[PDB]
Amino acid sequence: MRSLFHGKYVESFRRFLNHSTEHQCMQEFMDKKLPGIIGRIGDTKSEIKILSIGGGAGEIDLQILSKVQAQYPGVCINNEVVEPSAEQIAKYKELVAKTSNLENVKFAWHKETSSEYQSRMLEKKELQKWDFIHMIQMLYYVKDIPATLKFFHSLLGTNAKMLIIVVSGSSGWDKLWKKYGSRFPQDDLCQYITSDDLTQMLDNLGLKYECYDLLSTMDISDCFIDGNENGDLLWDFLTETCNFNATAPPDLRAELGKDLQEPEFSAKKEGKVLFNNTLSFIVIEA
Ligand SMILES: Nc1ncnc2c1ncn2[C@@H]1O[C@H](CSCC[C@H](N)C(=O)O)[C@@H](O)[C@H]1O
Ligand SMILES: NCCc1c[nH]cn1
Repeated sequence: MRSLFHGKYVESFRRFLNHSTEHQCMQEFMDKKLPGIIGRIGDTKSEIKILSIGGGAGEIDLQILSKVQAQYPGVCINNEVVEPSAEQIAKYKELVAKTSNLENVKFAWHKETSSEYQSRMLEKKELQKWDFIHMIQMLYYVKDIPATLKFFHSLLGTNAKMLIIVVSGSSGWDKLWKKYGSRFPQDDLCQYITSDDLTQMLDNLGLKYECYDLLSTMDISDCFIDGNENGDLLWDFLTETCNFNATAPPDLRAELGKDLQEPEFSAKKEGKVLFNNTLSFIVIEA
C-alpha cells in the first residue's frame, strides 16, 4: 500500500481526466455561472487584479480571464499565479504564448505554495487587495485551511469575490474517504476535504458564501474486471494507491468492489458504472 505520490500519478490522473466529465463540468460553470459571479468585480477600477492559487497548467485560468475581459473590455488585467510546480508553470506559460487575444492581460508566476506566498506577503508592510481570487481543486494540499481561508479572504478588495472548487460532500469521494480513508496510505502532502468540511469551516469563520453543486462523473466500469489496465489505473486513482489491486488487503478490495456500485457511490446506467464526481463551487464575498 504505497501512496500514489509520481509518474504513476500523472498516468492515473490522465486516466481520470479522459474518463470523467470534470473538464466539461468546469467549462459549463464558467459559461453559465462565472459571468454572473464576476459581474461587478471591475466596477470603478482601471485595473482588475486576479489571484490564481494553484493555477496549474492554466486552462481554467484563461477561461476565467476571457469572461472578465468580456465583462470589462479595454480594462487592464493583472493575473498573478501562485504555483509550486515548475512543470505546471512551464505548461501555463506555453499556453499563454499560444493564446492570441491576451494583449490587455499581464501575467506573473510565483513558484511557491499558498502558504509560502502568504508568509512572504506578510513580510511586506501592507497587504495588497485583489478583485478576484480562486483556488480550484487545490485545497487538498493546504495544511492549515482555516488560516488559508481567513488570509485570502482578507486580500479581497471592494466587491471582490473568492472562488473555491473542491469535490462535493454529496459526491462519491466524500463517502469513499469517510469510510476507507484510514485504510488508504497517508501522505503529508494531501488531506481529504469536501464542500461539507469547507462550508463548516466557513460557517465557523463567519464568512458569507454561496455554494453550488454540479454533477460530474467518472466512468469506473473498467474497474470491474481482473487484468483490465485502465480499470487498474482508475483503481489506483480512487485509492490514491500505487497498484491498489496487487497490494491492498483483499478484504479491503472486496469491500470496495461492493460499495463502488452502491447508489451513494455510483449510478448504474447504460451498462456503465459512473462514480459520482459532483463538484462544489463556493463563492465567498469580501
Ligand atoms: N500548497 C499549494 N499551494 C498552491 N498550489 C498548490 C499547492 N500544492 C499543490 N498545488 C498545485 O495545486 C494544483 C492542483 S491541480 C488543480 C487544478 C488546476 N487549478 C486546474 O484547474 O487545472 C497543481 O498545479 C499543484 O501543483
Ligand atoms: N474530481 C476531483 C479529483 C480529485 C483530486 N483529488 C481527489 N480527487
